[PDB]
Amino acid sequence: HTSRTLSFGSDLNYATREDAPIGPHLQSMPSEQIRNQLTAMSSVLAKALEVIKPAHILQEKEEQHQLAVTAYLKNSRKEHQRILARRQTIEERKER
Amino acid sequence: AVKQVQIDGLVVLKIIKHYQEEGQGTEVVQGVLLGLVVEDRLEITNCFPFPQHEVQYQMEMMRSLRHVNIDHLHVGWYQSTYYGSFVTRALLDSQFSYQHAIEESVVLIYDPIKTAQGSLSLKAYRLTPKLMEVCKEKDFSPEALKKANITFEYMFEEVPIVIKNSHLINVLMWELEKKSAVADKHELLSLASSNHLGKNLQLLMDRVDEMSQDIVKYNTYMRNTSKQQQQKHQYQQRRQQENMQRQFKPPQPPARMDSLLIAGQINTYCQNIKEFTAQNLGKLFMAQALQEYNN
Amino acid sequence: GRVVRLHPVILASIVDSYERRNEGAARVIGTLLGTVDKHSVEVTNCFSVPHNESEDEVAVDMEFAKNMYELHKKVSPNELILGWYATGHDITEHSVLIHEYYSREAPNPIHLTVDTSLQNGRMSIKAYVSTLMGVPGRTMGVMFTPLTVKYAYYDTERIGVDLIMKTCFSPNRVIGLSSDLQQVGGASARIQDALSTVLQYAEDVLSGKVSADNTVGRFLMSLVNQVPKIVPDDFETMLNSNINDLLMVTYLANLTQSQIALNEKLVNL
Amino acid sequence: TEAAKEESQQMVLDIETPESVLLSAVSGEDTQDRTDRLLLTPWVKFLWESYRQCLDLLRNNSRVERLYHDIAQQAFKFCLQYTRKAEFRKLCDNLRMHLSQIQRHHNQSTAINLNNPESQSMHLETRLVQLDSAISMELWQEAFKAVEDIHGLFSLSKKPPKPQLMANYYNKVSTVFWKSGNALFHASTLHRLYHLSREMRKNLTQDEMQRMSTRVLLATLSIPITPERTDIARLLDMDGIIVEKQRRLATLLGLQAPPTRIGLINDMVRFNVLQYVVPEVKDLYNWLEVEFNPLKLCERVTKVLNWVREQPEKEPELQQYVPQLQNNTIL
Repeated sequence: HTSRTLSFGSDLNYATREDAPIGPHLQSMPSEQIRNQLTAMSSVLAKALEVIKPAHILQEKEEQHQLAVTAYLKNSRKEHQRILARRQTIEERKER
Repeated sequence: AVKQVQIDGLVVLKIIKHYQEEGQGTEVVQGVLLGLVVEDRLEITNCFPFPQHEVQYQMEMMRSLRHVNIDHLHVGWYQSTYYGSFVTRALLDSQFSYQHAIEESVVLIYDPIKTAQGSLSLKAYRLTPKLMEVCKEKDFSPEALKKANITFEYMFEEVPIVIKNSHLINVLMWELEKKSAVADKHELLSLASSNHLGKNLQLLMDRVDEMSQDIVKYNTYMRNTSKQQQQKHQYQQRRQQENMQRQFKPPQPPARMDSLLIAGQINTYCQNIKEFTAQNLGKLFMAQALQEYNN
Repeated sequence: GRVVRLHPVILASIVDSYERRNEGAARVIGTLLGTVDKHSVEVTNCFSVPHNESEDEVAVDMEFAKNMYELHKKVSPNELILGWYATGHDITEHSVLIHEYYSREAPNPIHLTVDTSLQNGRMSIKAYVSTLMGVPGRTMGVMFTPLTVKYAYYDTERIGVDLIMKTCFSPNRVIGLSSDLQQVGGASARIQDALSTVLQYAEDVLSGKVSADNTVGRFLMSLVNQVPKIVPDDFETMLNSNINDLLMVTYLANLTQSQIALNEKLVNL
Repeated sequence: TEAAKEESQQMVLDIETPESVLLSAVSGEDTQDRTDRLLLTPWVKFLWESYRQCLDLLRNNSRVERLYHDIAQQAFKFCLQYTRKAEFRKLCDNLRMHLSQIQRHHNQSTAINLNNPESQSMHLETRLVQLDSAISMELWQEAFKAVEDIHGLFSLSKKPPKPQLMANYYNKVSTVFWKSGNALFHASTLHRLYHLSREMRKNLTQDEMQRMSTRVLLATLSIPITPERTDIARLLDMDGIIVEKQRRLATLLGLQAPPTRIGLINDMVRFNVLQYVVPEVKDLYNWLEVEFNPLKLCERVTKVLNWVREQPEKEPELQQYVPQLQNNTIL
C-alpha cells in the first residue's frame, strides 16, 4: 500500500499445494518454474536425442538388439526344461 | 530364514494393475504372492490380488494355477498402504497366519505414492524368529518379553530384492523401447515436495502423540502401584502390629505389545523421512550446479 | 474401434505363459478384458488357458473359458470382453474356427498377433478382428481385417517399468533393488550421456553440419529459453534455507528416534 | 379451534402499565401471545391429539389407507398454521413407528404390501408433504430427516418409483441444499435432474428444454471455486471429517461419489447440453473456464449477467445465482 501496488509472484520461497485450480493456463509464476527446472533439462534433451538422429549410438542400439534377440534363441529350451524340473520340485516340496 | 527375495517381471506389473484400475483414492488392496524358493533365494514369479471386502477364494485359484503348468505354491501376501504407515496388528496377525503354513513368508508392501514421487517402494520384509517366538508360546506378557528378548531393531528384518527375468522379456524390453512414444523419465528429480514431506511428518505426529498417550498413563500405572505397594506395606505395618497385642487388587499395566508396535511404526517414519531428506537435498544440490554459471 | 490401446502388462504375461507350456503345441488360447471409447480399444489384463492340440481340431474348454471371465469378474465388474490373442504370425486352419466361437458370445472380437521371433525381424505385433458375410452354398472364404495396436503408459507404470527397463544393461539380467542417491547420481549420468549427444553434434553443427540446421536450431534455443533467470543472490535464500530446513528434519527425526530408543532402553528393563 | 382463535382475537380488541413493565424484563411476549395460551391453546392441544390418536389406531391396515395417508397431510396443514414446533418432532417419531411395524407384520389379512407400487406411491405423497411443510416451519434437521426416510422407501420397494414423484423430489432436495449454504450439492441434484427429466415427457418442447438445461450450468458456474473451510476443522480437533459426512450426503442423494467442480463442469459439455441453451449464456464455458483473456473477463462475463438482471420477472429462476458467479470473477 505504500505505492498502492500489487505484486504477483516475486516470492521465491513458496512451496506449492495440490488443490489449486489449473484453469485457463499460461506460463506460471517462477515459484512454479524455479521448482521443476531439473525436469526441463531432463525432458527436452531426450527429445533432442531424436532431432540429431546421431549415427554412432544407433549402431550400439541394433547390436544390442541383435545380441538380445539371439540370446533368446541360444538360451531357449534351457529355462523351460529347468522350470519343468522346478515343476516337479513343487510336487516334492509341497508334499514335504 | 530367507536371505534373498527375487522377482520375476510378472508380479510387479500386475501389482501396479491392482493400483491402476481398481482402487484410486486411498485403498488398502491386497493379494497373495507366489513362487518356489530354490535354496537361499525366495523366487517370486506371480501374484493374484484380492478385492476390498476368503480362503475358499484363495484355494479355488490354486487349482487354476495348476491347470496351465504354472507354479502354485503360496509364499506370502502383499498389501497397499498410505505414505509410510503399514504397521498394524491386523497385517501381522495375517502374516503369522502364513508364517505357520510355510516357514518362510513375506510382506512386500507396495506404496504407490512413493513410487510416483521418486524411488521404488516395495518393502520386502520378513519376520524375525524372536517375534515368531513370542506368538508361538502366545505369551503377550512383559515377564517373558525380556527373556525372549524383543527390542525394536529385530522387529521387521528386511530382505533385499534382486530383479530376474528371462531373455525374451529383454527382447520385449528392447522391442517396446524403440517402437514407443518417448516417455521422458523426469519425475524422480521433482524438487518440490513439502506435503509429501508434510503428511509424512503429520502421520508421525499422531503416533508420537499416541506414544505420549502411552507413557502418560504409564506414569499413572506407576502412580497406581506406588501408592498401593506402600498402602499394603502400611497394611503390613498395620496388621502385624495388630496380632502382637492380641496375645485388594493390583492393577494391570498397559498391555505391552502396543508400546512395541508404536516404536516400530515410528521406526517406519525414521528410515523413510531421512531417506526422503537427502533425496530432495540431492536435487537441491544439483540445482546449485544449475544456477552456477548464470550471472 | 479402429485403434487398439494395449498395456504392456499383457506382453510379458504372454511370454511367461509362452515359456511354461505343454510340450510341442504352438498356441495358448485365452481371452482378455478391457474398455472402449469406440476409437480406442483398451485391453487391461490377461490369463493363460490350455487347449487340446490335434489335426484340424483345437478343443477349447468352454466351461474353463467362461470360468476365468467370472473369476476376474469377482475382481472387478467393469471390464467387458474385447478379444483373444493367438501366438505366431502364421494362421493355420485352427485359428479361424476359434474366432467364430467368441462371436456367439458376440463382441466384435479384437484379436492380437504375437510372435516368438521373426527370424531376421523382431517382435512384430498386429491387431486383428473377424467380421464377414455369406453367400449360402460355399461361404468359406474369409480374411482378417487388421488394425493398429499401440501401447499406453500410466505414471506409476512408467515410473515402475524404468527399473524393469534396467534388466537390459546388465550381464545376467540382474539389478539389485536400487538406492536413492545413487539413482539421483544416475540421473546426473542420465544427463551426462544425454548432454554428450547434443554437444558432440554442436561442434559438428558449428563448423560444417548445417544442412538441416533449423529443426535442431529451434530446439536448442528453446531449451535454454525455457529455464528462467535469477541473479544467484535470490537463489541461496531459497536453496540454503531449504538446506537449513532439510538438515533440521534430519536432527529432529534423530532427536525423536534417540528418544524413541532411550524410552526403549527404559521400558525393556 | 378456528372459533376459539377469533374469540381470543377480539379479546385483543377488547383490552386496547406497572404489570406489563416487569414482565418485559423476564420474557418478551405480545398481548396476543398471552391470551392465546388461556383460550385457544387448550383446544389445539386437543386438536393435535385428535389427529395423533386417529393415526395410531388406523395404522398398518391395507383397506383403510386412503384415510390414513390423507390424515397425515391434513395434520401437516394444522401445525403450519398453529405453529406446534415440538409436536412436529412428535409426528416424526410415530411416523417411523409405522415404518418398523410394516416390516415385521406381513402376516395379517390386511397387512400392507410394500412392493405394490400404489400404496408406496401414497407413502411418497405422505413423506413429501413433511419435506414441503418443514420448509415452511424452519425445522431444517427435520427436513433433512424427511429425505432420510424417503430413501429407505426406495430400498423398501423393489421397483423404482413413478417419474412424476421423483420430478418434484429432485426439485425440493436441490432447493434445500441452496438454502443450507451448499452450491456444490445444489448442482449435484440438478445434474442428476437433467438425467432424470428427459424420459417422463420426451417430446415436450424445446422451450421447456430451454427451461431445464440453462439452470444446471448456472448451478455449476455458481459453484464457488475456492473450497470449503478446513481451518475451523483444524482449530476444533475434527480432521478429515469433510471427506467423511459427504459420502453420507452423496449416497443419500442416489449417486455414490463426492462431486467436484472439474468433475462437474465436464459432465454437461459431455452431453452437449449447450446445444439446448439460451444463446446469451452459450459462451460462458468459453470465457470463464477455457480462454486466457485476463483483461477481457470483467466486461464480457458481466455482460452475460446483465442480461440476467434485465428479467427477474420473466425468468426469476436464475436470480439466486446473481452474486455467486461474481465471486468466481474476482479470482
